[PDB]
Amino acid sequence: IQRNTLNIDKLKIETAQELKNAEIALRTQKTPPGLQHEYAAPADYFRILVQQFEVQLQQYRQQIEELENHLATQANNSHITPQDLSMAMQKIYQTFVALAAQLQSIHENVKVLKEQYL
Amino acid sequence: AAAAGGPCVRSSRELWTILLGRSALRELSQIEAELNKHWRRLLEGLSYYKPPSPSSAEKVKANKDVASPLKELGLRISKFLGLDEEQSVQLLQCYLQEDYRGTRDSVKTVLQDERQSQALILKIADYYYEERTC
Amino acid sequence: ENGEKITSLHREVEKVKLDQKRLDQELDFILSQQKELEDLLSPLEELVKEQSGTIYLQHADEEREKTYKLAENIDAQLKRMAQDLKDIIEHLNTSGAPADTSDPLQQICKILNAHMDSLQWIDQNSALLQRKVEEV
Amino acid sequence: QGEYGVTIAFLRLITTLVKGQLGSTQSQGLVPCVMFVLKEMLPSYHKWRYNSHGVREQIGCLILELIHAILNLCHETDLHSSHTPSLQFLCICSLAYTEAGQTVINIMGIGVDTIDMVMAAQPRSDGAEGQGQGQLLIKTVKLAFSVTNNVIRLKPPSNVVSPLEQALSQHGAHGNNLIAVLAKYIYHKHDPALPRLAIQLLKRLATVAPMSVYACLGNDAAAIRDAFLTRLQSKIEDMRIKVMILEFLTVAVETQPGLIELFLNLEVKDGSDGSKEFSLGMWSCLHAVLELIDSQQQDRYWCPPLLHRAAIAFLHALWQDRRDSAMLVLRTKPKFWENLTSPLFGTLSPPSETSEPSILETCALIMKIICLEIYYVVKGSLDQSLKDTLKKFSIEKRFAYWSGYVKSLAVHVAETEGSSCTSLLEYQMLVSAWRMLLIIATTHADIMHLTDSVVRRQLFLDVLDGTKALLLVPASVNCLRLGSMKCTLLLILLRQWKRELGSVDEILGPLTEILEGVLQADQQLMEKTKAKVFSAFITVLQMKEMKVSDIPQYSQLVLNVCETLQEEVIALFDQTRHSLALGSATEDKDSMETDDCSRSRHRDQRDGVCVLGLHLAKELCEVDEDGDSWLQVTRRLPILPTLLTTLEVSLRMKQNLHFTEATLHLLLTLART
Amino acid sequence: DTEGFGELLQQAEQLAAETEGISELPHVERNLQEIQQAGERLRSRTLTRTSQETADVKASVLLGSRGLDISHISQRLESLSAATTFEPLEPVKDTD
Amino acid sequence: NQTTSVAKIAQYKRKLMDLSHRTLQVLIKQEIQRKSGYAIQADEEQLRVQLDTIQGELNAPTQFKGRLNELMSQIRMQNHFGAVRSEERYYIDADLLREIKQHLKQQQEGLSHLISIIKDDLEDIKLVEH
Repeated sequence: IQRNTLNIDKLKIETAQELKNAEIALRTQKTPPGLQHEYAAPADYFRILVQQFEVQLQQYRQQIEELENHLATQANNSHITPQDLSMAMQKIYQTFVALAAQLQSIHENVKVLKEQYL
Repeated sequence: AAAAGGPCVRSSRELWTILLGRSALRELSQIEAELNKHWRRLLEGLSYYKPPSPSSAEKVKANKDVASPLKELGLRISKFLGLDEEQSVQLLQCYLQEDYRGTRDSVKTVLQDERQSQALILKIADYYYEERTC
Repeated sequence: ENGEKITSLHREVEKVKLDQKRLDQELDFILSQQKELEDLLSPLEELVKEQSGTIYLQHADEEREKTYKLAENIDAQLKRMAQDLKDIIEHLNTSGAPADTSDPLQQICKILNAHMDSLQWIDQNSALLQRKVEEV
Repeated sequence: QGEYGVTIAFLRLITTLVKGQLGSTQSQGLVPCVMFVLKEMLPSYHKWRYNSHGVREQIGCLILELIHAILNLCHETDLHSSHTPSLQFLCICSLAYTEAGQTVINIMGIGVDTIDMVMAAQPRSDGAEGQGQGQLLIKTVKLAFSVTNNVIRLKPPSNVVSPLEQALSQHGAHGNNLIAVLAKYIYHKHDPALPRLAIQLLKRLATVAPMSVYACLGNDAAAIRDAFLTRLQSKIEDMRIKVMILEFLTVAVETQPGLIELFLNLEVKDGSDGSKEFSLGMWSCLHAVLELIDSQQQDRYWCPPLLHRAAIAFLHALWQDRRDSAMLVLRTKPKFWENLTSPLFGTLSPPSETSEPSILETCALIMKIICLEIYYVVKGSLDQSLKDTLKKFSIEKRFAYWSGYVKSLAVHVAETEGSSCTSLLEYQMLVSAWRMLLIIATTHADIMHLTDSVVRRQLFLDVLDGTKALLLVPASVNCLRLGSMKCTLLLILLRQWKRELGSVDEILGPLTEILEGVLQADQQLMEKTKAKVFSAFITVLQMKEMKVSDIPQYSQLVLNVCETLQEEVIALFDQTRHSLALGSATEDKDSMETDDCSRSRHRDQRDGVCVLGLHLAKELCEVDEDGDSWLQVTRRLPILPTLLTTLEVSLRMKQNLHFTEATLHLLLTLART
Repeated sequence: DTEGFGELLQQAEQLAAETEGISELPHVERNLQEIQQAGERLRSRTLTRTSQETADVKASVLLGSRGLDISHISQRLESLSAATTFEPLEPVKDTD
Repeated sequence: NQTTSVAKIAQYKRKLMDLSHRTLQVLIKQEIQRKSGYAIQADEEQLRVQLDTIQGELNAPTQFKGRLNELMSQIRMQNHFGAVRSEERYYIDADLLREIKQHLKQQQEGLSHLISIIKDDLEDIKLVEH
């Protein structure tokens, strides 16, 4: 049910910005042609849409390069050993301890800002 | 087309490639048979290819075995080349069997993008000129 | 013990029987917004078809139609390539799993993936929180 | 000036002087002329002034005729003289490692549409020898592909990709993909040599490029397939294009996965029971392969054997490389096994007549497909048309026919070594396939219908004679290799049929003659044959109670075995003494990699020549009831002292366990008399 | 007892799905040698911000405030890297 | 009802895709109509140069569409051969599995506290920002 919450409020933001896109089409048609050159918003929309394509193409490049990492090692994988498992648990735990140590070094600064301002 | 067992009417360039001995054909009887079959194209010469006719246009429209976009391009080829509507649909089918460097389904989008439809008409004109030459 | 455990479990259930009823109201609100968007678009779609009878008169009209039709082509390639990528990832994950999910080794390896995801969120959001602590 | 009358004369002169040095040491004398053509002329001639059209194309044609002449010089291999690089090797390295190579790439990169355009422009209808500019350009581009196909064939084996091989796989960001241009030569109709030299290069990029040939075709890939398939089907096409297409698709099973899926074109369906049906879709290559093998069209269109060979080689790779989604869709075809096996029901000329070697390969490859199908399809699910086809093969006695043929072919090889016998590889292929078929026909005898003990006894004796003929030629590495392979078959047939070989007399004679030829040949090659022959003798002596009266030349057999044992036990002794001088080896307990060489042979193995010699000496001692025959051999040789001195070290070291036990077994048998 | 890892995995999928800033596309179920690499490809960024000379110390302050000792879990993860579990030498397999 | 919400979401995302493509096909035509008979502008040639560049990367045979068809080739082969590799079932002791479950539990409860603290701190800092 919580996985539905996050999918719903994402889709609500998506739907509310598309209502706002279609309001630019409703305002452009309602603007008299002798003033339609003063209404920048269609060109601001097309610039934002191209910037969204440029960001999507970076995300879709990263996931292809992560899929090509995964298949290049899974092609060599021939069994899981107990040693691969122990070395996975050990590395994830050392990354966990290191990130807890970083978070302490931020959370204490958050307290110092909080006790300085409230 | 290539699932209907009709007698395909060879290009003059297929015939040329055979008479040059550059094909794998080595039997006297197979060259004799294809000459006794095609000597009327050799005697009709350039006049084997004919001007447009309302009777050819009506047959091309009435035919059920040719998909509509190949009739509609065939009638555009007919106007562009000054060529008979049945022979224009034949020439289009020969080009789409011999020299179209695409899949049988990229033919659908090349018949829906008008810039690609125009570029295909121009390649079929060069194919018509090699055919007449052959 | 069972009496207080069952009395807790029914409160735990009736909470989730309110949260689902929030999501059905937000879903049928989104359906209302998508309906208003359609009754706003449908008059624009038809008035723009009438105005599509205007004759282009310069090469700048031709090149302009090609430019904005290139965005309509890129949109219809990116929103495809997203589904083409999605089917790759859903077919990869559903074939990297051997046919018995009762296995402790599969269950540990999937716990270790979700721990690695949790850590990759902790890296990124620590590297956001520290920047707000550098922006105040 | 822009005009090249002396350059055109010079390139013709050097081309004639090189074509005139087939058979003399003066080849060094043209190196500066050839290096000037490779360095100064080849990378620059497209940058020169020209006053007349086609002269640039004739200079490129004449440079590539010189290079194609150098790259088809033969070597008479005097392996023992000088430290000087050959004119061919200098040409190969100059083309592999410099801009000379990139120029040959740029000439292949001209593309078919440019040739088609030049031929459509020409003011002529060129006669067959007329050097019109498009037929000249086709000569230049064919020579460029031919040069590249010789450079990549004559590069020494090395773990390095040369810039020529790298520039054949690299994607120039603002250029045509070269592999897509190489593949687009499939559209060229005006000369059937051009697409063959392009497909021959693609068949090698498929085995050497670090990226998929299928991805390198991208949006063209399916159209290029539809074109390759149309030429494979076409009933007017050069047979040698169809052979090169099928052999490019064989290699695509071995090394190019996305390309072989694209050409297989399997159309899936949803089965009622949740299973995926597969079917041959409208562009499957297998529709054309199934026409080429149909007996009921070979009665109408003679499929020439090099093309049937290529269609069967493609089917053999699909069974080798486990393409089960294709094999399932072939197993379900009506008459597949009746048509596929039809050459195995022919009758060949004797090996002393000029048989076509493509037919010998065809039969060897069909035998390999039958082997792989019966091995993978565990005793049940095998097709019924195959089950009655194997039954037909037994009923027609085809076992005894192919037995007599793989016997006479092995005699003919022993009768023709010392001539340059050109078909030896195809002969080795047929002998390898017949070995595989027979080891499956003992273990799956019920499925092979190989249950007549008279036919089994013939198959054994034809393998025995057909091994003897290859092991009585001790100077021939070819006969020794084939003979050690058949001796491996002989030993399996012996042990699995040791109840039906109802006389011993016929086996012992040819085994002594095999042993004596296996003692006249190289110790290091034939170790892995001495063991097989001793293992055969032990197995033969174990079939029946025998006396010294019953073993042909017993007193020489005991000598030959005792002298071989004294080679082996001295070599084991010093192997056990060098492990006593090389202190501290480590327990290197990870290395999961596959069959290469030179890691040292432990002579203490159960299959070892030493250990099999000790057990053969024991079985031979258990036949000499008074011991007086064996004692006349050990009154020659010091073999007891030698065995005891190696036993003494083996016991002190806790080393050589199989030898230590086998030595005590021989001594315990001797202590009875 | 018999109450296995699937109960803990059901909570692991929650901790990921309540940190998902939901994408347009799904995530990849990495194999174990990509998991080992994803750990170290991340630790090699954390240890350019925090020195390891203070790491387990600051982690023990932060997580000890929630009832976790790091020392007992590290000494367990050392035993879980020394514990030679046994070899099941009996299964007949293969097709070659 | 959760499963019915997943089905509602999967319908409503596809309906937003219809409506967004329809907004785009309205705005495109309104902009061509708004600028009809005017020369190409600097905003409009910039927009074209970005779109021509993006269409370049989407057609490039070693970008996205090549790689996505090679990934689908690799996965198919790996699955076709992987189902013929031979399971070596390492049986793990019940108490080594008991310790590994407790390690993963304490680490996951620890990760849950870090994911609290980052959400807690990321709403406290928003209350200093206002």
